[PDB]
Amino acid sequence: MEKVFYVTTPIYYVNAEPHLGHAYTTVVADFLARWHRLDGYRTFFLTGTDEHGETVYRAAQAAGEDPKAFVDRVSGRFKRAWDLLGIAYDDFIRTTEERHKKVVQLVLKKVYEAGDIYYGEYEGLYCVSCERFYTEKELVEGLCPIHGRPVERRKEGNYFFRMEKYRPWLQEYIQENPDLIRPEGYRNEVLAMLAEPIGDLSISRPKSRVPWGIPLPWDENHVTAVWFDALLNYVSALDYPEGEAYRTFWPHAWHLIGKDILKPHAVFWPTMLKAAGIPMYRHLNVGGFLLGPDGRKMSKTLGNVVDPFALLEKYGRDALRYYLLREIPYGQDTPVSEEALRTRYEADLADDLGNLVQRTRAMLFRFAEGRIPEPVAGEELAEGTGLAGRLRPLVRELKFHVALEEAMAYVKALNRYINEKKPWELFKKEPEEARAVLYRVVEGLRIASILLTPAMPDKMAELRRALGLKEEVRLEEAERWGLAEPRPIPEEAPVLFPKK
Ligand SMILES: [Zn+2]
Repeated sequence: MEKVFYVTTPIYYVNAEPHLGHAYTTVVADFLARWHRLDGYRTFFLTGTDEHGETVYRAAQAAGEDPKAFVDRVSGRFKRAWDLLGIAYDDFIRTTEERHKKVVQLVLKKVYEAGDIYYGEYEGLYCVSCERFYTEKELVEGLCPIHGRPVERRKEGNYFFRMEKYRPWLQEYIQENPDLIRPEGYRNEVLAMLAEPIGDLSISRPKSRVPWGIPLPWDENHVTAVWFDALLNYVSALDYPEGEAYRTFWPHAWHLIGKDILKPHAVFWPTMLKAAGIPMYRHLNVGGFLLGPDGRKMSKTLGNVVDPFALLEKYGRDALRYYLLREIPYGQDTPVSEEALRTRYEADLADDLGNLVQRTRAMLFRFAEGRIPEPVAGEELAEGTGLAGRLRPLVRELKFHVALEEAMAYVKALNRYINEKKPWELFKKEPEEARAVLYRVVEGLRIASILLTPAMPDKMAELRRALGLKEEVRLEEAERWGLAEPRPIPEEAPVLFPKK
């Protein structure tokens, strides 16, 4: 009724091996979802896999497996990847699901009955071996990018969608809705796209050519083009028509994507929505490329590919998540490297945060009978309660890196305070004063740990446990001072961020 958050990631080609790009987009969507859940929002986080098309079908036959059984198996790679990365999604939609088929056909019908679909002839360069058309731009030296052999000009009957009909509306909508396309730079890129005619697009191909997919409701002899099929996942996962999920979350839809698929989301998708009579989404948030160490786009031929699972294996889920969120301004092409993750890990996590927790524990045993002291005013550290309010807008404006920098700045402030006040000296002439300074550091760690939870869920809970603090938290708790209770801390606690 009041606070609702809906975020989606693109559904990935089911047969593609999970890589850094997939990992990044999903981790960002997870941070957003986790953050809004923490801030009291009714949240829905969607992700999934695109499993239709002749390419996957071919792959299945190649492997000598039934197509459905094939996608059931390979989709597991993404599910395992998300499990490994600690992604807490609410739903994992697969385009083979029955509910997806029903929504796609129901939407196709509306658009059909609305007069935006006609039968025409598709002509162009064709590779009979790939059984698909190719634009000169797709050919590699005028040859099939797959078979590396010449292509021929063929014709094929296809049903088409009158997308151009909606260009005028779309151009005006984007012009009137300045914040629709998030990172500013991409809005201009899309406005440039909408400048020229966008024409009509093929929305189907004969089942004889593409046998894997959703049939058109008015012609079971044709299969819905994968582009159209995949995009509707955003509403089919909400059971669009009658689903209460659709009524609840669609009005707050936030789509996260890599710039690679900007056109389909900023141009195709909006016209489909308008044609079907579905409200526009609230925001399209465009991410940039994660470049290799050398600053160039990642590619095997360049040998600058960075494996996210190798990094996760070596440094751990939390270290990787924190690094991707802190080091990369969302939307800005940025180089990534193990060395950068390592430095970030050792500096920010092992030193700044981890060691502070460890020496706080030590000092609590030395000057506080191994427990949290009685609460006292925060004084110079009370400002920590203002961080949540400062970070909210940052997070919502996709400035995750700035949000994390400010949270860590407070952590550095806590370190600075101890070395400044020196409770080990105050204890000499006045222990009570030493216990007051200690309480302030513990309460500060509590607040900071809350703000960082969406980035490092497991490790922040472990930090909380290490200080005997309430483990499950709410962002609102980070806005009040004196909540840490004077209870005993665990006799022993493992090193929060161990050396790697
Ligand atoms: Zn080919």
